[PDB]
Amino acid sequence: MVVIRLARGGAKKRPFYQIVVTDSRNARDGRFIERIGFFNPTAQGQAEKLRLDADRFAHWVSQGAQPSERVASLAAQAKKAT
Amino acid sequence: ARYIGPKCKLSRREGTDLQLKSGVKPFDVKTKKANKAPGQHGQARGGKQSEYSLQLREKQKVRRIYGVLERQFSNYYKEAARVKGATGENLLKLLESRLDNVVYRMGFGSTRAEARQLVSHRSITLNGRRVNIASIQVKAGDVIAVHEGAKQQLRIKNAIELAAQRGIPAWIEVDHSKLEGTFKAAPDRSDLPAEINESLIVELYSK
Amino acid sequence: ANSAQAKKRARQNVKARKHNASLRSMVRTYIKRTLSAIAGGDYAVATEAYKKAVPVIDRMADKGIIHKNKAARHKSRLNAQVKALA
Amino acid sequence: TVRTLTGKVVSDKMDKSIVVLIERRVQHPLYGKSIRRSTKLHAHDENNVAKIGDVVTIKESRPISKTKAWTLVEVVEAA
RNA sequence: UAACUGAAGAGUUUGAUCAUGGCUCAGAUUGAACGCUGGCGGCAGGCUUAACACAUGCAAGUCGAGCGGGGGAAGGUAGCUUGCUACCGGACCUAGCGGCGGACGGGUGAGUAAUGCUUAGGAAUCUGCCUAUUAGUGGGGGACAACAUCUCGAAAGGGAUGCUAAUACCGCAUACGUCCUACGGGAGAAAGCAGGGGAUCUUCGGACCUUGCGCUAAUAGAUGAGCCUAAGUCGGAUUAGCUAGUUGGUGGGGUAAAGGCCUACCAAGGCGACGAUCUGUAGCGGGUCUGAGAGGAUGAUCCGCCACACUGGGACUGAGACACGGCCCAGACUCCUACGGGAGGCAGCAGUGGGGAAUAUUGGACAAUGGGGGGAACCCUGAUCCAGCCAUGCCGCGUGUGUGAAGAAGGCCUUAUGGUUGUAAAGCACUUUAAGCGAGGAGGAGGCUACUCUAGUUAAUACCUAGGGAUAGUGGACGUUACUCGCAGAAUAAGCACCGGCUAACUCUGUGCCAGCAGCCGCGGUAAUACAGAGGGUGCGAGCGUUAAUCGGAUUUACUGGGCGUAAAGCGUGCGUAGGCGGCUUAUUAAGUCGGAUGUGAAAUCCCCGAGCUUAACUUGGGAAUUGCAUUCGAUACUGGUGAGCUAG
Repeated sequence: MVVIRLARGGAKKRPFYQIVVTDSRNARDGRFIERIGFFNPTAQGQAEKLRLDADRFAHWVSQGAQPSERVASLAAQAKKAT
Repeated sequence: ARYIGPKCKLSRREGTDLQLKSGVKPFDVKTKKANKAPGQHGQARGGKQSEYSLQLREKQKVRRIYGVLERQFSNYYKEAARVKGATGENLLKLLESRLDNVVYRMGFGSTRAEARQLVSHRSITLNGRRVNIASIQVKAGDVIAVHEGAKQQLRIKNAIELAAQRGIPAWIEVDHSKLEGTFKAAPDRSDLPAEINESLIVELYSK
Repeated sequence: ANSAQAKKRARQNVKARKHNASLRSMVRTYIKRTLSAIAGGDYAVATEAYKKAVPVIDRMADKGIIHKNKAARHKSRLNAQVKALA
Repeated sequence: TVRTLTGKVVSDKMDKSIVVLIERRVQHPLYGKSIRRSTKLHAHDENNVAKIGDVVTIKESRPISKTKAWTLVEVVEAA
C-alpha cells in the first residue's frame, strides 16, 4: 500500500523527519515517491517545527494513501494551527 | 593546546613587543636582551633573510600575539579567502573578533592570556549566557559583561586600571563601573597597527 | 525447514500441489478430447466435444488453476478450428 | 507523435523485410571534428514495394520478429 | 542581494655556455598501516585480504472475534472423617487444521562488456493489501489432520487401520459487470464470524432488526512488476572472418503480454575494418579525489538499479519467487549414532579458527521512526534507536594567570670572564574551564485509559464511527542524559620531527672512507654546521614522523597545448583501394550549424543566503546549479545533398 510516513535524518539524539509518500515495502530512509514536508520535534528559536503541504496531503489521501499515526496527528495539529 | 612558557624570547625572535605582558614595565627594562635572538648564535636585526623567511616570520608574529595555532589560523585564512573583500583585512577582522581578544580590549584582562583564562573559567557572559570558548566570534551589537562571582576580583580591577592608560577602541563602548561593554562593529584596517603586513601572509598561504 | 511455520508451509505446499495437478490434468484431458474430435473431422462430433470442454475450462479458470486469459484463448482458438470444419 | 527515421535500402532479399541504412553526423567528443556514423535497421514491409537503393521512411512499432521492430511508412524516392 | 576569481617553480650531464631530455623535490588527498608519545568532549568511520571453513545464542511470526479437540486454575452447589470430597457454569492456555505474512527489511560484489547500467522514448501486459463505484453472498455433499488402536526406533523421529470440525475442499442454483461468439446464442462465483437490541414469535432457544470485519464478479485510480526501441558505456589484430533456429515468412503451439519463445515446412538469408568472432579485465550510476580548465584517477560509508546466497540442474505454492534462515535432484564437505537410523549451509547480528601490515561487543530496548499479525488488548522485529572498543578522521577545549634581576645554582660555549639557557627558575599574589565529589533537572511522548458533551448510523438514548472539553492516572532503552548550581585545591594532565643546498633553524665533544647518514646533488680518509651524544634553536602540538597509493607540478601523448636537416623521429621510390579533403556562379533543401518554447535532467552531494547546535564540526529551510537528453517551431551566411551553368585546376 501507499503510505505517508516519517523518514529519519539529522544527527544522533536530534532527529529531523521528512514527511514522505512512499510504498510501504521500501526502506524507511530509502526510495520514496514524493516529499511533502518536514517535522522537527526539537526546534528552538526561529526554527520551524512543522511544515505540511495540505494540498498534496489531501490529493494523496484521496488516492488511497494511508498516513501513519504520527503523520495523522501532525496533520491534525497543523490544520488546527492554521 | 595553547602555548605555555617564556614570552620574552618569542617577542625577541620577531624583534618587536608582542604585548605578552601587562605593561607595568616597558619591554626594554623587562628583557634587556632585545635585538638578540634567543639562541647563542643569535644575531642582530640586520641579518638578511630569504623571502620565505620573511613571509614565515610575519605569519608567526601575527599568530603569537593572538595566541592562535597553525590549524585554526589556516582555517581563518581559508574563511577569509572565501569571504568577499580584502583577504588580509578579512583575516585581521576575524582575529580581532575572537571573544578573548574582545575581553582583553575591553580591559577586563591585563593580557590576552588572562582574558583567555577569564573566558575559559566561565567568568564572562555573552548576551546573558555564560560561555567558555575563547574562539567564539563576536558580532555587531553584542554585549559582553562580567559575571557576578567574577566581579570583585583584584586582577580585574588592576586590568581595568592598566587599560585606562591605553586608549579604548572606537568600536567598543565599555562601562567600567558596571563591568559591561558592547562590541559595536568590526575594527577597520586603519584602526589596527600599520606595522603588520598581510601581503606576505596571503602569498605564503596562497603559494 | 528450520521453523515450525516453514515445515507447515512445506506440508501445505505438497497437498496443494497434488490437488492442483489433478485439476489441471482434467483441463488438459478435455482439450485433448476436443482436438481428437477436430482431427476426426465430423462437425457435429467436434461441436459436442467443444461444448463439453468449455465449462471445465471456465470452472478451472475461476479457481485460479489457469489464467482467464489462457481460458479465453483456448475457447476462441478451439471454436475457430471447429468452425473451420463447416 | 511517433518516432520516425529516413534512410536508404541496402537489402530486400528477405520476405516482407528490408534493411535500411541510417546515417548521422556528430561531433567527436574530444577532437571536435564532425564525423559520420551508420546504423542498420531491419524494417517490416508488407507488400515488398521497397527495393535496393530507394530512400524510405520507417517508424517505430511493436516487435514483428526477433530483429524487426520498425515498419515502412512510404517510399520517398525510388531507384 | 548571492550562488565565483582563475594558471609560480627548484636540483642534477659541462672547464664555462645555450638547447634537448629523462630522473628527483616542494602541494592536495586516504576506510590507511608502522614507530615514538598520549588528557577530555562533540560528530562521523571501522576485514580494502580467504565469494575461506564455521562452535554457540539470537535475526519471522501472529490470529481462539475461522475450527474441532485437549489441558491446568480458581469459584458455586452438594454431601459427609469436617474442610475434605463429588458435581456444575464462567475466566485462562494451545499441539493440530485454516488465514495472512514468510518475495519486505538485512548481507555480499562472485558472475556479468551487455539479457546489465545511464539518458530519452514506446505498446502488446499482469498487479495481494489501499481508494471510488456497481451487482451479489442461495442451497447441498464427500473428505483429512488432531484424536483412538497397532507397529518400528534409546530417541530424534517414522509406518499402518477407524473416526471428526471449519472462512479447508467439490458439485448444483443464480449473474449489474465479465469470457467466447458464426451476432443466433453459449459459459463461469462466493463463507462465514463478531458487538448490541425495541416490538414480535421461539417447534425452547434462536429467529428477526441493526452495525462492523469478512467473501464473490467487475470497471477505473494508485502502487509494484514484466516487455520493446535509439544513443552512450575498458584493452587486445602477436585474434579476420562469424552464424544454421542461424536471418525472414506461413500454419500450429506457448505466455499475463509482443517475439524463433517453441515446432513443421518454405526461402538463403543475417552480422563484420563504423572491429563481427575469440580473448583479458570489470558490477553500473548519482557521486568522491585531483586539476585554472580541458582532462586524469576512483565507484568504502549515503541513495537508485542489477546480480548472487556451499557448487551446479529444476520446478511447486502463491498477487508476487525459480525463494539467504522453503522444496526436489546431482557433487564436495561436516556432525550424531545403541549401526537400527538421522542432521546441516553466518556473503543476517555478535563471535571463533585461518589469512593479513591492518579494522571492534558472543551488550540494551522495542521508549522513538518504520515493518508483520490482530477488531482490540497485545505479540514479534540483531531493521532501527542506543550503549561498549579504537587518536582512524574532522572540529572544539585544557594542561593555569599576573608579578618577579645588582640576572640564584647547575648545564653548554668561551679570548676564562663573560655569553647563553632567561622572566626562564625560586619567591610573592590570584583563578578553577575540563576531569573528581554533592544537589537539582529539560527534551526526545505524540498519545492511551477513565469522565462528560456534540454529530452521524439505526426502531433505539444500546453498539459502532467521527469530533470537543476539563480533570486524574499511565507510558524512556539511552540514563547517574543535556544543562544548571555548590565543594576542595595548581591541585589530575607534553610530546614528535628537524637545523649542508633545495628549505625556517649552529656550535662543542666522540669517531677517523670506520662506525654510520642519504628524497636528489652528496657527506665520513684528525679541527665533520651532513655520522652519535650534548647545549641551543626552528616547525608542529595530543599529536609528530615514516612507508604505501592517486592527481598535480609534467606543454613528459601536447583537443585546449609538442615535435621529425644535425638532439628521438620522413617509409628506398612510385601507383593506387577504403577513407579524409576539395575551384567559381545560381536555384532549392534544411542533414551539419544557430535561435526560441515545452518536457525531462530523483533525493542526497558541491556553491549561495539564512536557521539550530555555548563556538566549530555537524544538522537543516529555500535557492542556484545539474554545462545533458528529447519533442516541436523558426533562420539560411558557411559545410553537406539535389538541379542547372562556367573555365583560372
